[PDB]
Amino acid sequence: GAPATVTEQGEDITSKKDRGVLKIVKRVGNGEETPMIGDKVYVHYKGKLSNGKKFDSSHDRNEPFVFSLGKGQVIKAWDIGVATMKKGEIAHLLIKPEYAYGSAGSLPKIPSNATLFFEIELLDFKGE
Ligand SMILES: C=C[C@H]1CN(Cc2ccccn2)C(=O)[C@@H]2CCC[C@H]1N2[S@](=N)(=O)c1cc(Cl)cc(Cl)c1
Repeated sequence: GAPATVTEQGEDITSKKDRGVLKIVKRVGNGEETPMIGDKVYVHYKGKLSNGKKFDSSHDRNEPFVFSLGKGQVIKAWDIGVATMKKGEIAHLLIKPEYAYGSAGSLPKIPSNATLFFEIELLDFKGE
């Protein structure tokens, strides 16, 4: 399925090239510009654990998730990954725990040492 495919066919987007965050572009977005640090980013997403459970979805809430890029309001992989996306892009990310919730996990949804899968759509980015 999609998690296996990004695991086996994704590209390393980390600065360290430690394969901690792999990406596949599913739908090419608009032009060349990606958001900058401090932008208010609006995304839709779905997240799955390695046991197949969908642990979250903005679609299911009928509202986008909004955060300020690059300010550590989200897991490291999101700040890294969303920063690579164009407006309108849909991407898959496969994230090792060192770029997500590590040995702690995040109670109750995320276990310790969890590799995470996301599908993310960048809706809009604005501001700083
Ligand atoms: C809508 C909540 C976000 C939570 N965070 C930041 C955060 C804030 C507080 C505690 C744990 N993580 C995040 O960094 C990431 C990435 C952006 C979407 C989503 N999460 S998430 N991984 O989907 C998620 C989803 C759910 Cl239902 C619970 C948790 Cl603990 C984490």
